[PDB]
Amino acid sequence: PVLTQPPSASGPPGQSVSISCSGSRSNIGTNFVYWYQQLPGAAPKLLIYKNDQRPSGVPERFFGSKSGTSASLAISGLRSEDEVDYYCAAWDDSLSGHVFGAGTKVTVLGQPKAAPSVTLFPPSSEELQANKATLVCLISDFYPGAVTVAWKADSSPVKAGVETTTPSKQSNNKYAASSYLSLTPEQWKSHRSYSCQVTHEGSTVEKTVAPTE
Amino acid sequence: PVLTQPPSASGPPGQSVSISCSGSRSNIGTNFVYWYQQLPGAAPKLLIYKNDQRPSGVPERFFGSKSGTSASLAISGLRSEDEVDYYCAAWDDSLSGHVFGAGTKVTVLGQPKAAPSVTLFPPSSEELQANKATLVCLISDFYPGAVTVAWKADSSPVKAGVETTTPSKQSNNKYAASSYLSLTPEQWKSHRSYSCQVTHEGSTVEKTVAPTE
Amino acid sequence: YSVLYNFAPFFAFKCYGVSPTKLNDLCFTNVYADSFVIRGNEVSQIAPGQTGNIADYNYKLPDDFTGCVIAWNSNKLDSKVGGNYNYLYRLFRKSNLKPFERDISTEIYQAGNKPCNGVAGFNCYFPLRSYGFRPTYGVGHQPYRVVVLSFELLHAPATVCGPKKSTNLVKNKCVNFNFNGLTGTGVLTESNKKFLPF
Amino acid sequence: VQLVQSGAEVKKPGASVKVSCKASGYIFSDYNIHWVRQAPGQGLEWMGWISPDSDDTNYAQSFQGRVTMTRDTSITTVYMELSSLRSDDTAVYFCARSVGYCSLNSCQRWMWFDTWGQGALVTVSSASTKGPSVFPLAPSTAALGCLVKDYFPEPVTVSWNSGALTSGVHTFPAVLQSSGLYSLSSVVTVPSSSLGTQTYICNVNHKPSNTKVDKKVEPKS
Repeated sequence: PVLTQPPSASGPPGQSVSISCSGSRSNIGTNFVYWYQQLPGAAPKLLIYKNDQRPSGVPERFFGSKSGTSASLAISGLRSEDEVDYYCAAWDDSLSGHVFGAGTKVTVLGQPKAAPSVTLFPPSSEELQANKATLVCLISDFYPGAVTVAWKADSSPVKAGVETTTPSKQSNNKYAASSYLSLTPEQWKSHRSYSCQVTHEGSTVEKTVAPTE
Repeated sequence: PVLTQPPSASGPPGQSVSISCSGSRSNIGTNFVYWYQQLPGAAPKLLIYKNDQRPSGVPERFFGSKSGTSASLAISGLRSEDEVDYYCAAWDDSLSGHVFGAGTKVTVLGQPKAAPSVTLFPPSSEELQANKATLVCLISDFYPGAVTVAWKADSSPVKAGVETTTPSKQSNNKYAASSYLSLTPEQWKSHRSYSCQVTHEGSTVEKTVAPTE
Repeated sequence: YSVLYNFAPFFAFKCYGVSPTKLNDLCFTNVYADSFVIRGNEVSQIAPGQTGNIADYNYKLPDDFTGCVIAWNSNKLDSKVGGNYNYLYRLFRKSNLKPFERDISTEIYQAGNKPCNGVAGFNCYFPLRSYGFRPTYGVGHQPYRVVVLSFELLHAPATVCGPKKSTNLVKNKCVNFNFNGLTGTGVLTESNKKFLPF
Repeated sequence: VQLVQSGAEVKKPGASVKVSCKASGYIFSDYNIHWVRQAPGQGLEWMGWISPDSDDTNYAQSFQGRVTMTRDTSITTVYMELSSLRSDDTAVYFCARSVGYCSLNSCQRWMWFDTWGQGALVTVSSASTKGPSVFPLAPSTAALGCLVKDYFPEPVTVSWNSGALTSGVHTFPAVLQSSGLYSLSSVVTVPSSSLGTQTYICNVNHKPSNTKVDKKVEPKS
């Protein structure tokens, strides 16, 4: 069997939240449960061991315990400056090895939407000089994310390997995303109007840029 | 299927604890989970409903949530003046009804042992008047409980329907228990020495009372 | 046994049996050879008819023994500066432990009426607890490689016993000699016969 | 305790990669070392332990001959030889520090992972470090930028005005192309009064190819 764990969690700051890790008979209870936490862009670190002894290096803030099938990691309060996934680990006699949980996102609890701005970048003559043509459009200054970008030639959509990158977090409290599309120069000049659209869960703008200048 | 819960939980005061309720896909997540709590010697009362809004009549102290298969009821700290079981309830499409969890005991975290005292009460002539003979011995002034009382005639134990009552809580921070045994007057006078022993997890005393005065 | 007492000074060798030198004078056929590791604070209760922590949960002794224990200090092979959890002791058994028998189990012990089948309740405790061996610990918290030998009688004719102190050879002199269980008196002379090789 | 090492170099499927982290400040005769990788979007997996004292290392059920472990006592550093890398190997490598010691199969429940620091990264790759052949990108307030393509591996750094401009320079995430290429996008914001008058250049540095491409963006003609 494989240990499963909540994908995410919704807890407002200032109040305690807990994470549950459902298991099996031979994995939880008869074997100790360890909770791993990892910083983004850094190395992981153990949070609690043996479910009753706290490691040295952390103040008396967290709590972990096990109760039958599931093990509970009590998080007394939450700070908005630190959001860290928690891993669930145990041991099984039949598998004879370490098996790990999925991990859970923790988020704070609302802000109004912003006004997105999208730009279109047609290639220059140098890119067309090598018998190729690619198109890129970028969306920024939108909050929150979870946006989808699709291309449109104002008459019919084209699907020649359309891709969309995942949204990313910037340092000025905003999200950003980009889309790429590579074609042939023969089909590139077949249409004189190219654009891409964004889905801001209620806002949609079209960037009509002609491939002339 | 039947919803299951851990039989008891142990959380010291001063830090948050939570109770997990393992279930299934058709009972948890797609259906709301309700948490019932009942006072000893009184009526039950709902703690949280629909897993994200709180009832009116309770301060902002507790927390409840559901996450996939299991639901966690976060308890921000614990008071020693109130220890109340929590029930887990859900709804299932196959059985088309309400199914309830086992329930979980909550307790605070140690005190030193005490010196138990046991007494023996032989019956008078009025009880032997009724063509019957019963023997009772009582154990008190012991902390904690989980004691077992067995009869002994100082030569061989007797099993004629030996029963032992559960320990109870008194108002002076002490436990008490009692045992009963009913026999025939012919076998009652066959032995001139009766006693009962207690198991205080390390302490054992014998109350040798002759059936003469 | 000659090569026995060159394995560092021992810890305890009180015995209720025979001498090591008369083990060479009396030829045996069956001896038990089993060993285990216990913390040094829990070796003193290894005695016939003794009660202690490890007395009725891992290993027990009968009345008739015919042998004794061998123990010595082991702090350079099983002691680590970090942790050493390879060895563990069991102290939770439901009933009496019979003398000279082994038992291995992984099911969780229930101390009362609590139904446990893989869960660790407040009345159900795991019956296997590990040790910890560090150089920070003193003499009383160090592993001792306790090995015990028990001799058996009336199972077979004797087939195992040590050296018999073979000597040199003399010729052309009236001296006493003995052979392979064929004892006699005579003069040793080189032969010219042709023996079959059996 | 420290686990300072070097970053792992990209290796083709059907080849070998080496990841080793330095051990110092303690004797390497009591702590069994573990290897594990951080799989994105899911859990982690284990294959076995490494004992520097005796030849008693075992293997997991799903990892029979995938990993081969060799020991060394002079340098006190474990050595890696991975075979037949696949598409599921796209994860970072961290050497797990485990306290205590355990050999038999009923003593591993007591320990916990101690130290994590400065892990490496080993993932299979079809596309390989190739020299970039990037071309300037024409622009459309007004915005302009240059796009990088035909390069491997991630990442690359784009600097504008010889590093004198740092406001608005955000590295847009790339995408997993079918041919194995990537595309890092960096954009800057200029007023609309200057679009083809002031010269704007971007510098992209490529580490394993040791090439520096200085391209000047121009409007499309």
